[PDB]
Amino acid sequence: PVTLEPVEARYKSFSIKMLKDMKEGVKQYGPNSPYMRTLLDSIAHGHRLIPYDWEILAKSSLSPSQFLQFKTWWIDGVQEQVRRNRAANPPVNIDADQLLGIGQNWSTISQQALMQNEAIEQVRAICLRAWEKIQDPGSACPSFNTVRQGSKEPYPDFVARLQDVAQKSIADEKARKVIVELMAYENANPECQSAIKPLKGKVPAGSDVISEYVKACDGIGG
Amino acid sequence: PVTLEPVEARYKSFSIKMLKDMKEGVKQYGPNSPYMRTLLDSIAHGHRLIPYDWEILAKSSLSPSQFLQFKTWWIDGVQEQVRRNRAANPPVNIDADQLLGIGQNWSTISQQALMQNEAIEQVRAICLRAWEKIQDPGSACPSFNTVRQGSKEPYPDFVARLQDVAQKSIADEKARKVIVELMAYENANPECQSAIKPLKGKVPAGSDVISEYVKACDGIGG
Amino acid sequence: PVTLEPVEARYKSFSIKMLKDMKEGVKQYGPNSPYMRTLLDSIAHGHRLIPYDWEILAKSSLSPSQFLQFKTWWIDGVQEQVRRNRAANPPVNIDADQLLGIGQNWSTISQQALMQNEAIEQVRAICLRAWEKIQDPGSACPSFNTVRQGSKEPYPDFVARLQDVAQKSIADEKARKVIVELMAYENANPECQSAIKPLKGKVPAGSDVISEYVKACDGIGG
Amino acid sequence: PVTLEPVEARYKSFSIKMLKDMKEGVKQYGPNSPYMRTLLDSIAHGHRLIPYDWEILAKSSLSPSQFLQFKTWWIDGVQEQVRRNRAANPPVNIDADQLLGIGQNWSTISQQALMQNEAIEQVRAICLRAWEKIQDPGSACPSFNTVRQGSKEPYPDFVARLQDVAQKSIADEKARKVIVELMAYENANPECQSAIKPLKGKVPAGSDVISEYVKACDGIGG
Repeated sequence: PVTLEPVEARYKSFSIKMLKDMKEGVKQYGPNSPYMRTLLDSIAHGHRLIPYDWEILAKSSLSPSQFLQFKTWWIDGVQEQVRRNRAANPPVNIDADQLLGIGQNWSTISQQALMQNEAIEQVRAICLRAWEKIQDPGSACPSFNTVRQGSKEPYPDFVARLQDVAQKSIADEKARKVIVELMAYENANPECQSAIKPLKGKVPAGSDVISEYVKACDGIGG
Repeated sequence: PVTLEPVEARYKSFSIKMLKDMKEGVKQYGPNSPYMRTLLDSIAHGHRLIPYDWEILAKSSLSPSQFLQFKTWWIDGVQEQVRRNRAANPPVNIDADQLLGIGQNWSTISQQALMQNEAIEQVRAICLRAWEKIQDPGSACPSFNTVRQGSKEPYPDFVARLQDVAQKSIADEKARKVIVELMAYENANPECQSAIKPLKGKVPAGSDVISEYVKACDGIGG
Repeated sequence: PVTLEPVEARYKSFSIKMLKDMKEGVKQYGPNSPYMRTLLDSIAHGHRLIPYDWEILAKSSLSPSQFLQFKTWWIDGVQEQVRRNRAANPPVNIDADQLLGIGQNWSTISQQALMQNEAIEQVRAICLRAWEKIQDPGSACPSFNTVRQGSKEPYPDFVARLQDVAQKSIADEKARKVIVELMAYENANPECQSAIKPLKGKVPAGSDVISEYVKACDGIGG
Repeated sequence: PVTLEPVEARYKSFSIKMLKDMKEGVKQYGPNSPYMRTLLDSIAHGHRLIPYDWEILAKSSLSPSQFLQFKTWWIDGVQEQVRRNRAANPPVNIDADQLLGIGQNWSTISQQALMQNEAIEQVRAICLRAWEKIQDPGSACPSFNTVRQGSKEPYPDFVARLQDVAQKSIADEKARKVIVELMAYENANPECQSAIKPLKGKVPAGSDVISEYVKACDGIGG
């Protein structure tokens, strides 16, 4: 993080304790567990992070295979970023090397420290979305056709895998909501399909569609 | 239809020819063929139709089984109509019997003829949506899980079944668009899945996502 | 929690440490372990919790599947709450959105902070009962017929499963007590049934019925 | 079509009869039957067609799968059109949205009606070539290697499949003529190959190469 004064910026490492908490989490819970999403966001919003710090936090906390993915989507997400910065009126002078932290203009701590708040919030959204696609260690992201509720499997465990696949694959949240409610009924088992059909497209008041489908299958299982 | 003067309204049957054209179509093409959607809309927007006329056109033109479905969803769609008319400020005084054309206030030709333009446009949207769910004669509406591209089957024939299932099942058009683009890739065969993946989430300019996926699989088949 | 002054209310996050203790527990012991019932109650009674805080604590500490259940029974328990608030004389003006924390009147931190103590104690009893029905991760709640003492299984381990099933299923505690004492004798194995029958319906003094049945089978096992 | 006056342009729908004739044809004969090529050309050359009209005619007359192909090659053919308009001296100011009829400059009937004759003839050649690649409903376009004269099959039926495959695949007509005359001899059956060889590369006067090969095999068959 970059600390300030009151005009100068002083750069100080992360703590030995804080780097230890992040390692224990990703290692046990997972990188995209809801405990770590809350913990990561607590650091990103409560500190000023330059592109040099995002490398330090991620190399320590992640696996070697998981740092390859992170650096990939950080790259792939800056490319679609500049496509939107040049297509805007007025053009914004934020180029690829400033985001990624490479070249000679932006490849030191003293150089990156004097970054504007508007670029800081631009890298923060790319790096937080690059973390959302990091996979679990032996896994590969599955397709919607293969996420099917098996026999003798609880229902809320099935509709939580669906929301996982849709968070990596689909970028828009409003489009995410459309896909999950449909595949919840279609991909389910017969015993649940028995129970949902008298409720489809009808939610009484102050509730979601997903809560009403878990309530209906509540005892079915094995 | 209801013809007028210039203040009085005269009601005249459909023609012998026009009732013959509608019968030939539904019988050969289908009720929801794009030829009949255009032909039906040509009558509904170019004439004034009371609830008594929608019965005459549908009983003649459809099968006995298809008129049971039509009258069902016409009923089911008026119920969610009044739920929205009473929940509005100011309340609208359009009740169930005026839409369906029953009771004693609204069960004759002289009674229904003096309807306001605002109720006419309200029944038109319900009856045109009730026609959209009429099935093909030996068929039942399938689920999204079962619409899968078989081997030796062309690709645009597969993504046209998808848009059929999504027109009956899903009421919102913006939500329809989200479901089809996803299931197009997932439910496809391997040979197409080979071809689409280098194009997913990237469309160059002035095109749809669906046109770019049919172009890619263009020669695959059997 | 909502802290006060002496008339204003200041809202401050949970601690990084406290959110870590709750995660370790649910993850290892379980959400309804007696260690966590004591720990949760220590926070609920020793702080002021708005509906916004109950979301923060539960999303972090629970699984994605377990947060679907929690939000379901929180909804299902507010509906039977208003049924009792309107049926009372005088009517109480506590409606559904104030409990759940939705709408525009009650969907911010500054709005919810000015809640009365009587609504605070009403949401506390619903959210603490919604936590009591959260299942273990691969499990589904069983029926009383299936909770049967197997061969080579200790006796107090069997009558602890009974009290688990009766805590989720049955809402009244006085009715819970009637069901467990009966099914303890009926659902048991023969070797225990041998030992309990000379003691049924007779407890000497200052003891429970359950302690006298575990004492009797004390060495039986395998 | 766009009708005129003598400076203003009035836009009027197609007739109910004319839209009926096009539907009967494509449905029975096929979209690329020689009856429909003559009928379509009769409308395109004898009327003024804007991009809005080409959508109306094609959506009604074609299948849902066949309208996906049409819109694809209309798109793919405008892209190679602008590549030739910018590479020319002087550059022609005809851009992609004017041809396709999208954006806000060219997305209404009043906007498109004031188009110049030179753009009208440019869209006409792209849409007429997009219709030439529409496939038959269960079919996929085959490769030249697979078009082989079977046993017990007439000869002019075989060399008519060849001219079909070469019309979709190959864009240039002078190159089309070279491929068919060669593959006619090579891909044929032995009994015909017996008969053609004393005539190859020799045509007497005022005839084609193809007429002289059908004459030679005239009775062979089964």
